[PDB]
Amino acid sequence: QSAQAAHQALVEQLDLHSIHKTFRNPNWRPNQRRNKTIKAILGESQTNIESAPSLAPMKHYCDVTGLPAPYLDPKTRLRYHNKEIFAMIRNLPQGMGEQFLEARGAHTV
Amino acid sequence: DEPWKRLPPPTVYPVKEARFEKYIPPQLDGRERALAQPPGQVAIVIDNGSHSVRAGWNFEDKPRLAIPPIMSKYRDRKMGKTFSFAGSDCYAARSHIRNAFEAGTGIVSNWDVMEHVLDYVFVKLGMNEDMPIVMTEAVANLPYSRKSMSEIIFECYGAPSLVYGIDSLFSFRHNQGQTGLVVSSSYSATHVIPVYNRKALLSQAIRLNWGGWHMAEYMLKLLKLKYYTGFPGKLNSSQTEHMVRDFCYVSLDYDRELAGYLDWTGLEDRERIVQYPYTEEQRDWSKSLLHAFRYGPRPFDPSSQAETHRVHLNVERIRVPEVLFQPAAIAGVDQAGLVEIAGDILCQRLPSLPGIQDAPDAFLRDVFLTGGNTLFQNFDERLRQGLMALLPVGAPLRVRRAQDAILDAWRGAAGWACTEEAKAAWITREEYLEKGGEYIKEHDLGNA
Amino acid sequence: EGEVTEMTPEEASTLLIGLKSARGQKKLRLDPSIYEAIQKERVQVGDVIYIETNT
Ligand SMILES: Nc1ncnc2c1ncn2[C@@H]1O[C@H](COP(=O)(O)OP(=O)(O)OP(=O)(O)O)[C@@H](O)[C@H]1O
Ligand SMILES: [Mg+2]
Repeated sequence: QSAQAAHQALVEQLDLHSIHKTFRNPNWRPNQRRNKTIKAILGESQTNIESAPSLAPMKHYCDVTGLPAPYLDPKTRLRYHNKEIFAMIRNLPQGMGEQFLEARGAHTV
Repeated sequence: DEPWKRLPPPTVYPVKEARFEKYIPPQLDGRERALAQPPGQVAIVIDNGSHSVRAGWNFEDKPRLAIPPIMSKYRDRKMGKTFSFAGSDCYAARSHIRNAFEAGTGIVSNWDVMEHVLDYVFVKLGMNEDMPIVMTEAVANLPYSRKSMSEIIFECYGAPSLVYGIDSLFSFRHNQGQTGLVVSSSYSATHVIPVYNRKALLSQAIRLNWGGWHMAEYMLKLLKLKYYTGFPGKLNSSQTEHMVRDFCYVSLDYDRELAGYLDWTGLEDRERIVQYPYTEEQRDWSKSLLHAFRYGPRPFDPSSQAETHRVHLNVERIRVPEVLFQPAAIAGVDQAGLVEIAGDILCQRLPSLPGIQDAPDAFLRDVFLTGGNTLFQNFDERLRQGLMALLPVGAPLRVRRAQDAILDAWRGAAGWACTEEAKAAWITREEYLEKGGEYIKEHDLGNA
Repeated sequence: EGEVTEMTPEEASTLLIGLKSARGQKKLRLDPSIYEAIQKERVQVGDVIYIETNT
């Protein structure tokens, strides 16, 4: 199929691997473990330490709709705007309450 | 009555994605003129952006290349051969993509991906056996990451000299920056850096861990929650990034604009509707706040394939930019907001410094906005109003846009690249062999 | 008229009161007796207060 042949032509035209990089030193080879994570790199250092929490009190927003929330649900710990959203919050499927806390970074773990 | 019957048919915008579009042959024209340019006055300029790697020749006004820092490599089972890609050639059709940076972080971490990106950069620049290299660097880049990047440049590519500088600060000097407060919001982070006598006070810089990547991720969560019952389209972070770019804006009065945002009157104008591609073969919805939130003023039926395949952004038009100003309240980032960060610098830190002269007033006369993630509407105006309330009355506060928010850091690095100031800061290969890649020349635009 | 940003004593009794509005801040050196007037009103940091500085 010409479209597939053209697609082959594109990837063959785009591929780097078929190209010899003459500027690349052929003798140099990396340490395979070099791809450390940022947590590991900091741990191996034991300035990229650069902010702190606010002391101003925090505004309250509805976990469902982001509108201002007067209310904090005791049961599910979601903040909610009104009786319509409280009703919906109490009828969420299993685990959806934690899914709303995850957007706030407040999930149970 | 049926007020929605009065409304026009909704205007709807197609989804957009990061996509392949055009090939780029090796630009050997550039190599030829680079050899013609005067001695000691050519360099390769690499803005090492987590959103886009920008590269080109110092003697030119634009990068010749702008490429996502991604690779794709796979063994094709049918052609029997390896394929390798770096950048938009990854179509971003197997999409086995890997990214050079750690997620949401301005620091390079996949060095094999980084080498593939640089190979692509040099091939497209036409390097065919070299010029010295100017590399932009994260504001407090980790020593190990500086070490690793140096090793690749000197030992794999053999380059004669390398210098690292900070994209925020190059942008400032390109815009006649002399003393000021540099406010950068990038893909990876938001920074506020005081700059004095053209020299940055990096000891007084602050990083907010929110940026244009985090906005795309956060917008994705909010959409997957809004339609938690099920959206048929394949929601991904790349689509929401274009939604944040196209539709979000900063509020000038968040908690009063927000409190009325879902009111039915005029929600037809406040909502914006994104269409995913589809195939076709006394108490009701008109009083439901959740209907207005999810579907706007129009009635909804799940029979219409088109209407089932569209998202309504609504409150997320303003809720997403406001994370910069209210990180803990909107997204739970336990960090001070942008106005409180910049205010604490001007109010507390700089007037405490010895020998600083007229702090804050000297800095306050040029608050400067850098980086693509500042390009939201009202971003400057919001920052001005916020700072104005923290400063003695009548203080000469100015907030200023960079002339370009994304290329301008490369343009600054390119102009600086071959100056005597830069060439004093260059590290040669032999200096690298003496000192190792962790050593760096202290200079006004670079890390300590 | 503004939100109280600071209430710092500066005398053995004279305060500095910081006042804030949406348009800027100002600091006022307080006569010891108007300070007591401010103290009989239950003013604290974060309160909004009105002051007639002449009367
Ligand atoms: N017009 C626009 N309005 C809002 N955001 C935009 C606009 N154009 C681009 N952006 C966003 O700005 C970001 C790109 O920023 P930029 O290219 O300056 O970052 P970078 O240099 O890659 O970042 P870093 O220094 O973190 O590596 C992306 O999140 C992109 O979606
Ligand atoms: Mg950048």
